[PDB]
Amino acid sequence: EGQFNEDGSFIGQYTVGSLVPRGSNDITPLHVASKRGNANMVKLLLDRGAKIDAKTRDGLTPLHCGARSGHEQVVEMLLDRAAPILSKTKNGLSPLHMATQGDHLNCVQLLLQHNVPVDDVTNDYLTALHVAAHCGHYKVAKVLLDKKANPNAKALNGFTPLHIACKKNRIRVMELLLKHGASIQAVTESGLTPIHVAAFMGHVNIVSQLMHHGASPNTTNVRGETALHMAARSGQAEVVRYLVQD
Repeated sequence: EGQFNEDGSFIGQYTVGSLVPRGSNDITPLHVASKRGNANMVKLLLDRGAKIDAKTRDGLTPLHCGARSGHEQVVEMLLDRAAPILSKTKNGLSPLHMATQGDHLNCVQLLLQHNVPVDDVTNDYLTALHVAAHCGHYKVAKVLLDKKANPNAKALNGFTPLHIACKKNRIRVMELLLKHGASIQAVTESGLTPIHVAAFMGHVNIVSQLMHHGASPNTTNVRGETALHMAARSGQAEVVRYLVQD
């Protein structure tokens, strides 16, 4: 009865890789076609019935791969053939998080136009706006905020996109969030404000900018520390010099 199956040793050997065996054929031809952005290959494979929601070991669907690399035509083609828009990877990343991570304005808009909830969260409770603040993607953050992403949304450890822009020294995103209503006095799980976070990592320009917008330097965390205590505990001499000289 095996005579009525596909046989041979070449099926699946030329999808990815170059003579080095891979443990499982989790990466399908549709994943490869979407990562490359070849809409002709995608239409070919979808017409032959390729599984549109197949997942890799990490849980990436073809829609995740197309959005991660910003291949707008592939993404629309997958969405028009009903690829699940909210499919998540093992750590909770939707295709919108991956489009945001690659600073792909076209694919972020395209997913938002297909009714992806703008504040869909990962397992760390990161929205796409959190990810844009982490990467410093000003353009995409502005798109998410225009579609009403919550600028005070909290991750698991209580960080808002503003806390993250301050931890990662993203001055443009920090300024954009403040213009769009991110609370400068928002507090994390351990009582830290955005100026505590910038002062600890030594981001002097962010500390001064937060000071211009009314950040209180005398606020204290759960452990009783002000921003100057944390700048002194970490040794950021220029943050220390700025706080005392002001």
